[PDB]
Amino acid sequence: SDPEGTGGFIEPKWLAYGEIINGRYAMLGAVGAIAPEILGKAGLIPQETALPWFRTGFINYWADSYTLFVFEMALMGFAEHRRFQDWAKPGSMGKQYFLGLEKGLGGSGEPAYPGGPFFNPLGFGKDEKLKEVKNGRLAMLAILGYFVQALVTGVGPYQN
Amino acid sequence: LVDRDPIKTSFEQWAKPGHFSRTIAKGPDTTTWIWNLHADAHDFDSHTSDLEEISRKVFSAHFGQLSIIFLWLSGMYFHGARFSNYEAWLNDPTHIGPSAQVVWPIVGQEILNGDVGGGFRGIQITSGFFQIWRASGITSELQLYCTAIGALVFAGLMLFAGWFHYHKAAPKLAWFQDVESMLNHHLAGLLGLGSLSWARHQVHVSLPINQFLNAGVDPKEIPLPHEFILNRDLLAQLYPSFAEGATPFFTLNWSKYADFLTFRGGLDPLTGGLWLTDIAHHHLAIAILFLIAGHMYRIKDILEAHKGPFTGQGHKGLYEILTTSWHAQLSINLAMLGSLTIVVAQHMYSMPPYPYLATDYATQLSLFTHHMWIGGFLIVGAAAHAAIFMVRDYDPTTRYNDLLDRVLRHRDAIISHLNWVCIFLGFHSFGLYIHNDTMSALGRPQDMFSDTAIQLQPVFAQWIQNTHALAPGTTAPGATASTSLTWGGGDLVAVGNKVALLPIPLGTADFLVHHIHAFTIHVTVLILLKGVLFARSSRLIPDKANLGFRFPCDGPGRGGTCQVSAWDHVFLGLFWMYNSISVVIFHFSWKMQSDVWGTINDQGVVTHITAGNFAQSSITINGWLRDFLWAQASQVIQSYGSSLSAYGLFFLGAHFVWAFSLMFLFSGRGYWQELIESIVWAHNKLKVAPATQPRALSIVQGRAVGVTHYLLGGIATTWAFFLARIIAVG
Amino acid sequence: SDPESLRWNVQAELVHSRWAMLGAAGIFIPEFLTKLGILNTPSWYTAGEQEYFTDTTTLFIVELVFIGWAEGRRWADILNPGCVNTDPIFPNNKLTGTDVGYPGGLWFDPLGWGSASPQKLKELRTKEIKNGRLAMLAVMGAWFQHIYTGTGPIDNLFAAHLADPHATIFAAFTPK
Amino acid sequence: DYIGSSTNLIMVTTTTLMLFAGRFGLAPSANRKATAGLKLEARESGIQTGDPAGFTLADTLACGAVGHIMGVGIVLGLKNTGVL
Ligand code: CLA
Ligand SMILES: CC(=CC=C/C(C)=C/C=C/C=C(C)/C=C/C=C(C)/C=C/C1=C(C)CCCC1(C)C)/C=C/C1=C(C)CCCC1(C)C
Ligand SMILES: CC(=CC=C/C(C)=C/C=C/C=C(C)/C=C/C=C(C)/C=C/C1=C(C)CCCC1(C)C)/C=C/C1=C(C)CCCC1(C)C
Ligand SMILES: CC(=CC=C/C(C)=C/C=C/C=C(C)\C=C\C=C(C)\C=C\C1=C(C)CCCC1(C)C)/C=C/C1=C(C)CCCC1(C)C
Ligand SMILES: CC1=C(C/C=C(\C)CCC[C@H](C)CCC[C@@H](C)CCCC(C)C)C(=O)c2ccccc2C1=O
Ligand SMILES: OC[C@H]1O[C@](CO)(O[C@H]2O[C@H](CO)[C@@H](O)[C@H](O)[C@H]2O)[C@@H](O)[C@@H]1O
Repeated sequence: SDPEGTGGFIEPKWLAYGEIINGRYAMLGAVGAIAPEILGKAGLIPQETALPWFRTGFINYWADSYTLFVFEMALMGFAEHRRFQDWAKPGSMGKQYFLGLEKGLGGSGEPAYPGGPFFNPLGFGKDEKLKEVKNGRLAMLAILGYFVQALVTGVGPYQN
Repeated sequence: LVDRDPIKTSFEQWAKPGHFSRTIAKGPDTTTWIWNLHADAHDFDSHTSDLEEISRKVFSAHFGQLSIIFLWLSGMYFHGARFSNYEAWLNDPTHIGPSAQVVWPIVGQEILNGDVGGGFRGIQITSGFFQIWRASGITSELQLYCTAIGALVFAGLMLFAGWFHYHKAAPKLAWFQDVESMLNHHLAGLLGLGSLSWARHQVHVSLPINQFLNAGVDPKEIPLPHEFILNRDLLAQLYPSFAEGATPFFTLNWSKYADFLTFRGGLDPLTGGLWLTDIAHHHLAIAILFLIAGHMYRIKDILEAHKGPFTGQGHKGLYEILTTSWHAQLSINLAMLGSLTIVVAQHMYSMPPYPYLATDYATQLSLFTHHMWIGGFLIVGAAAHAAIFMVRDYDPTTRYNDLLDRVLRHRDAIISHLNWVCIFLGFHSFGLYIHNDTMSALGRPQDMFSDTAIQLQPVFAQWIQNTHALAPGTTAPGATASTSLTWGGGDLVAVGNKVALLPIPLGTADFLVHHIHAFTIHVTVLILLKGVLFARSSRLIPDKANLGFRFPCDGPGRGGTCQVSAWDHVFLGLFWMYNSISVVIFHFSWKMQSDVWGTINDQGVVTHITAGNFAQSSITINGWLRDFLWAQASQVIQSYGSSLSAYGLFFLGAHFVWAFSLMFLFSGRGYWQELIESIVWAHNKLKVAPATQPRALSIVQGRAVGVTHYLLGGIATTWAFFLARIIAVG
Repeated sequence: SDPESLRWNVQAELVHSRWAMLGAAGIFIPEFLTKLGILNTPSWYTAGEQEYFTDTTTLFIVELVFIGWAEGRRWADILNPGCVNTDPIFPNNKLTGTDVGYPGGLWFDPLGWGSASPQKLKELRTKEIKNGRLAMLAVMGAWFQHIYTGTGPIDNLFAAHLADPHATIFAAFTPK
Repeated sequence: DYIGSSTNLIMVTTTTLMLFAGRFGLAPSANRKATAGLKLEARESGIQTGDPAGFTLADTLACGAVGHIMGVGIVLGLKNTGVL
């Protein structure tokens, strides 16, 4: 049958709750701070013809370049909509191998978190003494947002 | 209908004769219903007896206009791009004479394609892109080629919002049937946030990128595709980066400035398109309002309020049903939208807002008559649709005893006056001219009405024009010139190719056209006024809202009993307005060229396209084909074998099509029946006709194929007559 | 809410398919086959280098006298006898319909079990790779595109141009 | 900062007058026309105290109070007060 797409007060919000959750670790720059020593800046159009920003940043880059940028975001977007179909369910994913009884070996199950199950029961001594895990990382997202253009330039920190 | 209603078929209705009132298109065959179907296709007395949907259709099948205006414009930006002449023309204006369209040399074609400027074969333009396009804080041909697909973007999407309505299971009542906010929004931030947003991209980028164009260069020897960011360093030439001010207010010092704006009025010597150093300030100074303004409000309250003695008790209550009409809240609109378009048509020609207009003569009068026929074609409408109200829209009579029930109370009255108004005019408003003929052909000028024989004496001046160009000495601040250079007082020096605007003098031969307009504007309106007013009931027929606002004519009795109705008042009211506009046009160019347009050289001895021939000689209404129609038009009937030629070569058709209207306008109906059978007979002998009962035209269809033709005839006639006497000398 | 949307021949589109596609077989394996460096070389002197040309448009004539003949015979007795008038059985005919072809005439028929059944088993084979061939050739017919567009130098036509790195065309692989 | 810092404070002042001024002027609304200088509720004089605007307007005039002379014809005399 024809594919589905139910709107209803607030799908737009479940997938809109989700969009920012992904963007909260695609926040990247300060979540994984080792990520950019200077990688937040993409480094457009600075040909051995010419130039970057403008006075920039200039004492954008060496680089990790290239092409094959569309093929990625498309091809691995050709997976985002599969853990969205496959586990509609009727399970058989573990096609195993025709012969061989020696395949008890499992791996996990369906995972969310420390894995197959949680696992290794046995725990607490010290470590010690649903959306807040969402809310605070747009309070990390939209923050670099203005920090791209984060300048007064002609002048600077009035505050100071 | 009946078909499957239910619940029980996605299976769409493709196949089973008919739909549209109920002994419908009947099994039994006929033709009338094929003009039915297209006509009245949009309407509402059928589809359902229940509002609901309709507003759920009109907010959709609306949409596909924007999207369209949007597929359109694209093929115009594309067109105004790679079918170039814009690049070529801009380094080289005063010089060029622009194109966008070009044939392909199939059959006869090519004659139509005739050297236009930056070195190529094509057909010209009187549609002032290439001049909005001055704008381009950037320039580049492939660029417009982005603005272009940027267009097709808005479209497909601003056209899948129309899937994303009606066809999608729709909003409802409250959504519009709560009106409470609508203009709140609209005027505040778009009306505002455009004009506003337009400010930001109207000094940022445009001002500078023609601040130093108004001199020379060849583009990209100027205005990069990014260049205009943070770099507030070239914004250095065109005022401070605020230097020491912070977000206006006052603890500011000017020992030598006052931000961009520094208000102009007049006209760039080198590009008289009016100054831009202003154009930001005025759009800014708009938006604010809208920005403040769209912040009412929530409705009745304000109209539920001020009444009086004879005034409007029903003022109070002036329509619950103004959330429950459309046909009403469309007709109101058209009068404004419409009447608020031809107010363009002036402030344009006596105050150009684009670089290179006036000098560009033909590329802003086309305008001033295109814009001019909407500020009229939209007004008779703005009446029709009120008639459509006055007859039907509401369910019952819940609306009662008010401003209207009032106006109607008198009605053989408001239109009783207005009438005499017109014959007072007409006699003072046309036979006025006819004097002249009868007495200038008699010939005794002593006694004409000349700008010089009947007592008036070498001055017009002392009125209000002369207290306009001279007002920069009131509460007025100032700024060299006026507001509109065409005013009485001071100044001359305007432009170095040809001319632009200068005073524009008056008296008589300006006095009386100005009056024919009155009488023309008035008797137009009489017929629409009395038309929409007497919409539903009368003492020629009271049983007279009983079908719809059309209906052919009630019937041979009562004497006449034919025209009546109000489709038809909006049929003979078009008939006038075609004049209303068609003679106002006739006015402007005969002025604007008899005086104004003309030209400088040494000692700027001015040389109008015509040494004011107007003078003593429009006053004669023959002078109007001595000096007009037979004078100019000599360019239409010379126009063969050329490049424009498509005008002369239209000017025969369409000067034919009109003279085909009368046949549709002037004739019976069981006539072409009585005829259509003789035909139908000869048909049957060979065995070749009956199926789909061939039928003559639906009394009022017939009038539909009058009128519409009479106009698309009688009109493009001049659309040709014109473009052919501004292209080429003028 | 879902298109309405079609068919019915929904039954026939599928048999210029096995036409189009099986067919692309002919091009798919013979090309690449070609035979790299066979040993090598492609030289065809024979009827061809001296008798004043060989083909082109006597090419087609002879060439599709045959295709002529056979492509016709192909769909127009695929099957369908009954072969005229006059009320509906749909395809846009089956105005063969209820009669295959003949009431006890000849051996219209192939094969016992009063039908034409080329027996029951063989969904196998041609459901798979074959309406493959439909699919396959979609993408190495999308190679036809890649394989040559770019009109190897020898011509820029309508000069945008519009930038410049380096060339393109075919032989297998890719810089990447 | 700059003089614009004594103008940050100054922005604060325009903004403030207008808001402060504002609640009173919309407070006992549902009123429209009318007040005391017309039809029925007389206690006359002019009077005395009723605030928003007089007070704010008086303040804009004031703000030019202490920065006066210092910005103007810069410093003169030998201590205008006589005190050491
Ligand atoms: C905001 C405005 C706008 C809108 C949305 C509407 C909407 C409507 N009008 Mg309306 N109208 C308008 C402006 C508008 N009008 C104006 C300005 C006028 C004054 C002329 C009218 C005069 C008018 C009348 C008299 C009627 C309507 C009617 C209607 C309704 C019928 C619609 C229909 O079937 O299309 C009608 C369109 C066609 C059938 C297409 C034919 C168009 C022909 C004449 C071509 C025009 C010439 C052009 C040059 C030809 C193309 C080029 C060619 C040479 C290649 C509909 C609700 C009708 C009704 O009965 O109410 C329910 C009634 O007929 N209108
Ligand atoms: C300049 C260059 C380059 C390159 C390279 C390249 C470079 C290539 C390209 C390719 C391309 C592709 C593959 C595609 C693309 C597309 C695009 C880019 C687009 C974009 C856009 C925009 C911009 C916006 C809108 C959207 C779009 C998408 C349209 C070069 C340079 C140089 C120098 C210095 C010297 C010599 C050497 C070299 C080294 C050479
Ligand atoms: C979304 C937006 C926007 C905008 C802006 C806009 C939204 C603008 C607009 C404007 C509009 C305009 C500007 C209009 C125009 C019109 C036109 C141009 C038309 C014309 C014409 C006429 C005259 C009539 C008819 C015909 C034609 C059409 C031609 C934004 C938003 C936002 C947000 C939330 C976030 C943050 C940022 C912001 C920004 C704050
Ligand atoms: C004879 C004819 C034609 C004529 C024609 C004429 C003799 C005329 C016509 C006309 C048309 C028209 C005319 C249309 C149109 C149009 C247009 C496009 C318009 C536009 C415009 C506008 C926009 C608005 C207003 C203004 C104007 C008009 C400019 C034809 C005939 C024939 C024959 C033999 C047979 C077959 C068919 C044919 C081939 C067909
Ligand atoms: C001339 C005239 C006619 C006769 C006009 C007719 C019959 C015009 C209708 C002719 C149709 C449009 C011809 C349609 C035939 C073609 C569409 C069929 C072939 C399809 C094409 C491929 C040609 C009237 O019916 C009439 C009615 C009321 C008042 C005045 C008049 C009036 O003046
Ligand atoms: O093995 C990955 C590769 O990338 C490393 C991780 O190993 O880290 C940076 O270097 C790559 C280039 O290889 C960047 O694209 C990557 O995204 C960076 O984090 C580097 O050490 C390795 O070369």
